[PDB]
Amino acid sequence: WNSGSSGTGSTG
Amino acid sequence: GTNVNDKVTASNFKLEKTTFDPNQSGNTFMAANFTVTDKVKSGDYFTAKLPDSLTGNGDVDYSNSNNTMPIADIKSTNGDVVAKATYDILTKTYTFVFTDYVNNKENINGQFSLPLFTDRAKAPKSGTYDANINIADEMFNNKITYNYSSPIAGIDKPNGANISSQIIGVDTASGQNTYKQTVFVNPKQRVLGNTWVYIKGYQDKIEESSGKVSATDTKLRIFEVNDTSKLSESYYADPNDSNLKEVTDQFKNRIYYEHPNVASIKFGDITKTYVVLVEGHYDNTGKNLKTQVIQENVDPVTNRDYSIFGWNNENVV
Repeated sequence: WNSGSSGTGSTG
Repeated sequence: GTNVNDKVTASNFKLEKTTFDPNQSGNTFMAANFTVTDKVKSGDYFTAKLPDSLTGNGDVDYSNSNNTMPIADIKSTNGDVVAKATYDILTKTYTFVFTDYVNNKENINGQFSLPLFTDRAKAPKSGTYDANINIADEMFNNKITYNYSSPIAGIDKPNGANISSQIIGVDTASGQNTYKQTVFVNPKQRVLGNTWVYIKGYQDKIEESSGKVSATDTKLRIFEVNDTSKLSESYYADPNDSNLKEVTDQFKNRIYYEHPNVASIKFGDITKTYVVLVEGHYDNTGKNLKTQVIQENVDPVTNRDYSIFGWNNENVV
């Protein structure tokens, strides 16, 4: 129920 | 105004970081000085053009803002604004439009600093790519290495639950509050029985996520994967890819919204890897968008050896 992955982007 | 790349020269170009993991929020920055070598007028512009391997927006989606990303004003060395900036998603090009600032001056110097991210579609596998950047019609060459955390994850058993996902698009600008998320179901391609997949708009606590999963907030498309070795590590997945066979219609009655903020999908007995493309929404609380996908199943032969696996995602809203 709990390994992980994250994203990243820009808001300018 | 006129394109004045031939009158703008960029110098001491820097990439902050040339190796990173876009599946753990890895990203980089480019920085540069520039000087205008001839008289330019208000409304004239120069550009920066990114290569295949990079994007200026990353996991922030601007498709609901004319596919144009707003960029912070470009400053002169003296602190005043020298140019307005925008980034075009289709052409992967920044356009810097000089303001009235330039009308009364010579020897114009400025500088900019800009975050850079992978292009999950064009750099879909872990490895090293060219990352040559064109600023004002000049090349600044680089290599970039992406070590994507592998989407292939689960219980370390031949019959174990296994699944992962990644949020690859969050609309933070338009007010519509949409998001795109790729879920790989059974990326190990094991033989599984009575398989259930849950897509949650939260993790542990429902009130700590802006996620909003429901029959009206969420659209799902489900694909049977043919050749699993062609799947991305970036989590990019083109629904029109011929390596995918859409089976959404066959799932019209295998998808249930029985619990708050959860989509439940009845996969059943499976022997294939599936791609679930999610189009979601998030609320206006300002909370992070946290999600969790869960797969549970049994051994298809004995209906015993039950296992469950879960995967967290988190992007800021």
